[PDB]
Amino acid sequence: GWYCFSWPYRVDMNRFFQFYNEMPLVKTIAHNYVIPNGLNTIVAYMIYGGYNQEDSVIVSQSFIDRGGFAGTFYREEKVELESDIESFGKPDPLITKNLKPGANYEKLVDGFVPVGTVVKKGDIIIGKVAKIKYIDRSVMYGFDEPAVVDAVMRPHGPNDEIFGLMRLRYERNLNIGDKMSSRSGNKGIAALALPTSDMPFTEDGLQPDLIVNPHSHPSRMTNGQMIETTVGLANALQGVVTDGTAFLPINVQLLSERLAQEGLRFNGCQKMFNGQTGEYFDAAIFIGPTYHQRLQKFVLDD
Amino acid sequence: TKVLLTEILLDPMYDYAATVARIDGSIPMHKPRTPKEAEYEFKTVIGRTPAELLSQKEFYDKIYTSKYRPDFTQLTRLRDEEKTSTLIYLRAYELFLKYLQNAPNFNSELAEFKTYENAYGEQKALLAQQGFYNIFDPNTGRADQRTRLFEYKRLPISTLYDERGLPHKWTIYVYKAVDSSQKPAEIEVTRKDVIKKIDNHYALADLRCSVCHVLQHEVGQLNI
Amino acid sequence: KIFQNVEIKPFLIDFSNLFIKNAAKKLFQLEEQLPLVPVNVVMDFKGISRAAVHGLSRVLQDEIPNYMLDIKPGGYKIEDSTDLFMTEQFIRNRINFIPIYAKNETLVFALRSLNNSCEVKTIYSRDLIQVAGPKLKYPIFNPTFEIGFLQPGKSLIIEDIYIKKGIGRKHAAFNLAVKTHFSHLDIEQYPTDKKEYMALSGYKQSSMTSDPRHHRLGLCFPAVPLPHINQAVRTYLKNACRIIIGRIQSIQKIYENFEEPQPELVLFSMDEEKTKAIITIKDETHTIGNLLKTYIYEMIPDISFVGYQCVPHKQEMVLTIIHKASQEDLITLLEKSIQNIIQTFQILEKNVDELIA
Amino acid sequence: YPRFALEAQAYGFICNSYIAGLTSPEFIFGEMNGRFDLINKALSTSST
Amino acid sequence: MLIPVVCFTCGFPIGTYAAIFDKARTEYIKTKMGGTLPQNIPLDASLQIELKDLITALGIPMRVCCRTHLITTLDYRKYY
Amino acid sequence: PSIMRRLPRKEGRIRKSLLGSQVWSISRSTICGNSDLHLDEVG
Amino acid sequence: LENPKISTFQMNVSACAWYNADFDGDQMNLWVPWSVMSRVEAELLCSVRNWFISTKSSGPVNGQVQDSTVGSFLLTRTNTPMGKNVMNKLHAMGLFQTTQTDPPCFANYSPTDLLDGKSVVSMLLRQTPINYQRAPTWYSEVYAPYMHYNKQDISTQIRNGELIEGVLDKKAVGAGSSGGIYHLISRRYGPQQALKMIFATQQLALNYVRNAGFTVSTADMLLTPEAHQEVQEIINELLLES
Ligand SMILES: [Mg+2]
Ligand SMILES: [Zn+2]
Ligand SMILES: [Zn+2]
Repeated sequence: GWYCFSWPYRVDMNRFFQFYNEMPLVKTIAHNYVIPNGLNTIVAYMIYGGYNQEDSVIVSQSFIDRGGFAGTFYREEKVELESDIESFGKPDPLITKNLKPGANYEKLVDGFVPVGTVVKKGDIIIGKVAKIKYIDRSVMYGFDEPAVVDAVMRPHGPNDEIFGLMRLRYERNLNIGDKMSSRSGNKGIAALALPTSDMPFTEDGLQPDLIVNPHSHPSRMTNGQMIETTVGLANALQGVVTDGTAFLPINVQLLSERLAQEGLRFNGCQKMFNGQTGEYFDAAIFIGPTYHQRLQKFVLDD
Repeated sequence: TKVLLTEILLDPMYDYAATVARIDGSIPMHKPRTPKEAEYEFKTVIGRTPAELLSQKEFYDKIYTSKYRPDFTQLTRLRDEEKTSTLIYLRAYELFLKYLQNAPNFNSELAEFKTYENAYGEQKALLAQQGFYNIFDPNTGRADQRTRLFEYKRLPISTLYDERGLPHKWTIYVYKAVDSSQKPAEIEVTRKDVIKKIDNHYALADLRCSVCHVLQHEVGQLNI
Repeated sequence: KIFQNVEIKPFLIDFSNLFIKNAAKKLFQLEEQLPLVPVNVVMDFKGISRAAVHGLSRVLQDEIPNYMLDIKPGGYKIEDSTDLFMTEQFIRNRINFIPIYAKNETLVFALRSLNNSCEVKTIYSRDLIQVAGPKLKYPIFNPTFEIGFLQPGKSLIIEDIYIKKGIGRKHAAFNLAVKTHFSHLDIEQYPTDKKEYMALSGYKQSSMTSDPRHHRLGLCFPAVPLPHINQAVRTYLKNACRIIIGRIQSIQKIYENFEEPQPELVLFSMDEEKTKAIITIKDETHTIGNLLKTYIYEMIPDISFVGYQCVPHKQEMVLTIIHKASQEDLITLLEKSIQNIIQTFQILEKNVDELIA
Repeated sequence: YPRFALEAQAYGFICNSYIAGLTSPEFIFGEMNGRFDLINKALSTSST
Repeated sequence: MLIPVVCFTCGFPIGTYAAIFDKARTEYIKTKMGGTLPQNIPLDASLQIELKDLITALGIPMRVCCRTHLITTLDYRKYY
Repeated sequence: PSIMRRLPRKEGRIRKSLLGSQVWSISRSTICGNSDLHLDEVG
Repeated sequence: LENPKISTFQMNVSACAWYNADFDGDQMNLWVPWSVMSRVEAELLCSVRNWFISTKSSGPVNGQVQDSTVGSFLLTRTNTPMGKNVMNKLHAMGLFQTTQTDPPCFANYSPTDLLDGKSVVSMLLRQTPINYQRAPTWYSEVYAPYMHYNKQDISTQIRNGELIEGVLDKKAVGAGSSGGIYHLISRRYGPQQALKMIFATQQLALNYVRNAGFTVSTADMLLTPEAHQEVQEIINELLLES
């Protein structure tokens, strides 16, 4: 989510700023005091090819491309000096010793890689040589995914000695292996991403963002997630946001009759078609907006 | 010179003063690209040359001071809302500068502007409302209180015991034929025999006790 | 007449609502409709298989070449863009998904936003100035998009905003049509309001048995000029047809070279006078596979087997045909099926020309 | 609940279903039972 | 940080009506708010704020996804 | 620091260096579902 | 996996029973043998076909889980809310287009001929003909008074690979089911052939649900007003006895 409102002024490590956040269609009193973190993803509770079994989910690739659960991930590089021995600068091959093999010292400018350039594995991001003629105490970018240098500064430490501070940013979309969860505690791993023409669609054109297995419900009894979809389905059409705080009086029988008052079915299920073949299922499918949140467990980091 | 510049360029006060200087055009809207631009921006924002800064012992006395001095006495609530935002911004910067300088009679002005900004934040909170809805009970005119919760009720003791005092054992399933022409009209079976004697031509009507031989729905005919 | 009874209606702003009227007048000085409006098109097809109609729908959705706005590398001017919250990823994602109706790939735009005030300033798409290409006689996008916002005293400079071409299945910014309706008009339906039918789809025939040949398909196009709506929609339809034909023609180029050893086609002579053919086309989707399977099956009712499996992690379409004829007869029937597909979509294009006047 | 309460609800009898929702005392008793599932799961790794 | 340019689900151009839908919405709430502090609007328990006809007047269709993402998206300008 | 403290515990010499081992030529990643793979296949 | 965007280790869901794994965030190690000696030993000893049968319990480890257990039931079910559970030639052929086996012969079928799920399953089990006769998990004395069981669904019988009658569910095709379909195939044709049939039958089950559909909704959990009154009459009798 918006992990901090002053993020651009910070050089933080392993911090993720998700761009788009939504208030739940079924909110609670907890959202009067903290910012909501997530999106009101359309979820279909169906079997679609067996790719959402054993707590996996199927994600729409179009939903990913549009910025769903996308954000920027930040890392930090703080390097310190030895007073009057070490310095920041680009080394030279014909003097300095034990340079790292296969390293790219050519991206440095005055010892620091300039802000805005893409650093890949084996690139030297901070140049540092100790005077013996010289020994190369450099810092090499040892990460698989390339980053972009976001901020470079030379602040003064508690001892009034220079150290180098660098902020590296990563453009993190949702991708296969990333973890998502509902507000009922039903987490899952993105297993398959389908194009917008392969996802199932209803007779009225509605298609899901996530497809979750119906077999995640019966053994876990996360009934608040199914009631949220039923309530939120009529909230969207009525143009309202309601409160679903715990222990407030609810009547699922009356919430279901609320669906029929808005032109839907009692059960909230709709006639859907297979997007790959165009053939309708012989069963109405329960599809509606369920608030889902992206957990900060990135497969690119693990 | 370099250590002073590095110390001050990382001061949040410096970026705030630079923003105020950019707002009224005293310095270019872009960051310095050359040593001359950086020196000019420092001279304008801090109010002293970096070499001249060492020379003395003051630092906050000559930091930028916004050019337009609007009237903040209309912040007394009195094309106004954008003007209100402008006044809030300028008053906040001016009080920040006053706090840095320990200017006399600051706490009272600070509390006054805190009240002003609380009102302004109330307006912004009004702007930041998505809406809210309550499902009303039609019988009443307020939030629905109808629930499907359990409601305790002392049942008659005849629902557990018969007129001879023995407990009920609902173990005989009674099936009635859906179609009138179907015969026999009723079949009474036990759980192990349902698959052997009942088809879709019959429907489960009621249970029966295996002790007093009464239908469950006719248990209220027992003398309590 | 396979395709008849089209109806076209735009999505317009209701200015009889006082709140909408006042907001539009105060924000953009907007008094009438925007230059580009969404257009809903509902089409009736008769005597045509579900495979062809759904393939047309899929192609119109995310398999037709389409234009978007993108930022060339280095276009985001870091030295000049002082705003800390409007990052390149955010603004680029915003700009990529503005629906444009472009005329050529030569237009280049720029965004030069300066905030000289004490209040946050919103950057709208009306601040996208055209800097290269012939002068526009009509806008290619609406001016009411919230591109971003600048904090007081901040800037945002982006150069080299160009028009990029692609298909939506690669990036969703190239998607064209959104589904609004799909139904079969030759299958009866239940009243699904009743609690005894609400768990079923509604059709009185099972999808495992039904073979509908009369369909209604409704698609919405996100940005079409107001005075040329009929000219735009028609073009789109025709374009889709051609696209499908092209891809089918590519497979026609495979079967024509079955004597030469070719990697996209494998022919086997099995037992019982049976011939097997496996066609592996890389980077093909369920559209062409379903079309091929359906038309081969229609051409050969007594075929031993036909299937078109498309595995997501292999990124290719594999069509298997097992038939009791010789290799030459099988190839002949294959070109016959491909010719039937081509003729069907040519008839569709002619009907598109005949309907949308 | 009072001291020496005799009703069954005071000792963990939950009269409601999940679809109807639990009251505050029922949710507390349910949380007591559900905490053991988490404790025994964490113990089933180290003890085993 | 803003209402998305297109619907996250289907890609209908929601953004072209976002700004207007912002201002109008606020005006509508000002009619229904009633003797209650703004930050207490999600707690009033007597409010019936429905934006169905307001969104319909913009030409946005009756799609669940589009109206969901238009209604529910948070605005960074309003929290910072 | 002592010679005989290197031995005893889980992080000691015997359990960490001898009974277990850091190895090369190995990979780790989050696992995922794929219904097109055979039971004896790994993506 | 040639897609550069994929960073996960992907495996079939029926292979999760070996590792006690699932897809909620588990991470697994993978090393590829490079030496000839270790690469011979991986094939001959450590192949996962060598542990289809559990050494702990002497029973099968793998089977259908959660989509092919209910998918097999729906496919082999005798009747459907749409009437008889049959499919035409085109849709019957479509169940075999993902199994990656040799496709069966449908030449003796008109386009309008109807095939049921027992015929389609039999076309797959003919390659490994086994004999099986047990009552399915679907039949329970617990539900019998309140449900009308079909007499063709409560007795699963396979002789020489032909599914004569009954539905396939956890009893016959489930993971860990001793004496099940895959346990019998392993004892007669080997654990590697049993693994092929777990995959092939999983594709039939999933391709049936590909246009049969399977969902769960909130109304599936809702008692009728008359039935809710009956439940709290039952609870009130418990509190009366208390
Ligand atoms: Mg796990
Ligand atoms: Zn009795
Ligand atoms: Zn939408």
